[PDB]
Amino acid sequence: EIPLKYGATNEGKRQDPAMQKFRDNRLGAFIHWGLYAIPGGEWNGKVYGGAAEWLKSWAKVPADEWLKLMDQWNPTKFDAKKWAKMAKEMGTKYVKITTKHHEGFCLWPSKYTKYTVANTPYKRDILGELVKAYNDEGIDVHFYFSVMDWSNPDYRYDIKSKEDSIAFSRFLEFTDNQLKELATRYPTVKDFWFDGTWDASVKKNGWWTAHAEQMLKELVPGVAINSRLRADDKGKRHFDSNGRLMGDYESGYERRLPDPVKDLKVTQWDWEACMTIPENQWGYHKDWSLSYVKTPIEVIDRIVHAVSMGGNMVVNFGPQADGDFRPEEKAMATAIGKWMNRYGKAVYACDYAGFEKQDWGYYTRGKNDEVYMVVFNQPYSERLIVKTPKGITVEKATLLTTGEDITVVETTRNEYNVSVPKKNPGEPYVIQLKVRAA
Ligand SMILES: C[C@@H]1N[C@H](CNC(=O)c2cccc3c2C(=O)c2ccccc2-3)[C@@H](O)[C@H](O)[C@@H]1O
Ligand SMILES: N[C@@H](Cc1ccc(O)cc1)C(=O)O
Repeated sequence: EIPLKYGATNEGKRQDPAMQKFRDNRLGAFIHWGLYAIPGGEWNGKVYGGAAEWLKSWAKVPADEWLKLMDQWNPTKFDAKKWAKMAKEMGTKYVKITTKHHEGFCLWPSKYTKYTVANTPYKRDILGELVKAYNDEGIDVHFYFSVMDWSNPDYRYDIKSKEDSIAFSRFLEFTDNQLKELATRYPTVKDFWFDGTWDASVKKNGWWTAHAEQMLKELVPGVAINSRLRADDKGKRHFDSNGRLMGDYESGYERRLPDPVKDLKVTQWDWEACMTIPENQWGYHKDWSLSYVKTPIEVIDRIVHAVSMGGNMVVNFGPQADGDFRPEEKAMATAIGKWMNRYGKAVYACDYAGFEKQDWGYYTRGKNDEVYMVVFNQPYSERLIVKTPKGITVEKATLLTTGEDITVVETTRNEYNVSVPKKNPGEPYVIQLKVRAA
């Protein structure tokens, strides 16, 4: 056991009502919106294939010239109530919003920098408007915050000199200032999700990551903080030197997921995955034809996969520069919402079931020890194999959307065939199981 001043603060999972709400929510939306939405991946007549929110980097745009995009920031179609309605209809229980991305442009009118929505033609507090509108629909709001900031020259990727140390200290104070500000202006914030924390400068300043977490928890009672922020005394990131999760939940499953057989370790801690609809675009990119674009069922599969392994999933949207959503995103939100309305009982407030993974889909476990079978792959055999842990029996099976009774047949020791339904539900569907221990 290695002694640490700034290692993990939680032992096991938090179970206060704030964390249980964070967990029960399960399905989130991500909003990446900033100046990058104006060029939409194109600069000086070249369309760049990389992620649009990184266009400053791909097109090698100097800060002062990138930040002039502010003179074109005028999202006249923006209506926060309509954004919140689109979220509510999708079934999203929370939204994670880029308060500021790597570019450093702020969606709220910060007093600590001029690179904010206040100094645009639109002028309005986009963030405040969203927080209110989402909250009025019953949707929790989480703040994405990039520590790395391309707009502040005091930022340093590493500390290799007295000059570096002096500058980066000014940068941490500035960061501190923005964080206190966000927490005090928007006290309904439920989470801060730090990103752009990978540089050696943050690793050397692990003390600060611990301070930021503690500062925010005092200012916002119950607030969640992600593991990405954190490094310990030894410079060890995410999980401390004693193997313990730092922050409140693990956050490294970005555009990927743990394996349902090999990675059951993730069930021991809270965690949240995120994903894009195209292969790798968070902010608005004008041309989605340049990579593969996931269909709604492919996205739902990923959502259910996360919940089946005790994790949340956050699906990204990159709104247009005019304040509206592209057609592909509207279609996606609508399709997810249609599905969650019918089958969300197997997602919201659900968790890892402890059953061996089967080919037809995923198990999830409800608050009242219900076990849901979520079927993505329909067997031609008309039989869904269920292997139970030792000492566990299956008693009933019911179609979730029709109440229709479902045959259960014992096939061997600890194994059942659960019949499918008489009519193919025709999309991924859900069977609830009653189970009994010894
Ligand atoms: C949500 C997205 N986060 C990006 C930065 N993070 C990464 O690209 C990333 C991708 C996969 C895994 C990780 C990361 C990442 O930083 C990170 C830190 C610690 C553990 C795992 C990861 C940003 O660069 C993107 O613009 C977008 O905001
Ligand atoms: N573990 C529960 C039974 C159970 C097991 C797995 C489940 O997915 C649900 C319920 C008990 O001790 O009674």
